Amino acid sequence: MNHPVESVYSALTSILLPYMGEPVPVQRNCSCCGRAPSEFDGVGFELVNAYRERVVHCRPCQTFFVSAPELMGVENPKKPTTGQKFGMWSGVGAVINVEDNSSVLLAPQGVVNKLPEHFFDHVEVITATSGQHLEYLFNTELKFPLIYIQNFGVKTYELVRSLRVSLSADAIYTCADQLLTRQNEVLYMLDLKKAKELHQEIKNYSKKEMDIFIRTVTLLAYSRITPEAASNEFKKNNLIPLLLLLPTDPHQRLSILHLLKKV
DNA sequence: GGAGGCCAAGATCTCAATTTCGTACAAGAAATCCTTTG
Ligand SMILES: [Zn+2]
Repeated sequence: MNHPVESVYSALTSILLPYMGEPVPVQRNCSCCGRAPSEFDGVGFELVNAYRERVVHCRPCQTFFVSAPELMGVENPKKPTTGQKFGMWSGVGAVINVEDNSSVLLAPQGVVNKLPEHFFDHVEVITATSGQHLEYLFNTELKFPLIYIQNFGVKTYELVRSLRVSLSADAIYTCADQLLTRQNEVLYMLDLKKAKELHQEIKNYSKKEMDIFIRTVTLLAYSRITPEAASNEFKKNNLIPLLLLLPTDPHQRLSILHLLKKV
């Protein structure tokens, strides 16, 4: 019940409620999310994947493998009878407001074209490419707690095991279909608050000074310029407060810079 | 007739550019020095 996949299912993937059929009583944990059957009420959906493996998917997890062409359009014309699947979308993200239980889908223009009219009635979709997810997140007033999926991808198991509720703008957890180990959440953690304050205070600096700051910090985070050189560049360009507002972590620096150069 | 395998197709996009070690030293003894000188 109170797990990350359940919220995204209720808010976003409940649109294909008609297109699964009834569950089946199961006696083994859902291989996709991995949690225990005790929170499935003893029911589950059996399935066999493209690799011929018997896998049990619970109610909110099985929705990532449902074929609903009459709702989700056709994903590949070579196979008309299998429409877009939530677990197979690559480049498509979403933002799910758990407390409101609503969802907004960030799909590129191609996917939006492939989606039928009936899809938009249940889920509001805004055309945005993979790089434009950050633009929507920055510009639009997010409502927390929320689940921000960045790349539905094709590795549905890793996607569901990477879902994490973003309790506030200080730490928005991106779910990019890559298994969110404790080693790599720095690459999937976005601090919209720090990026927002840095963007607010960057207005005081020239465009040339901006380019200089971004390039210097990027090179430093990639160890392509010595720290003394970067310090000289910051001091000569009066970029000290900007560095003071940057995280010490170089990967977070790169992430927030990537966000900055998108907005 | 079902059940393995081989292939094609699926959304657009991520940023960064590198150049050559260290310089000069030398103690009290069996030794062979020796063999003297002759
Ligand atoms: Zn599950």
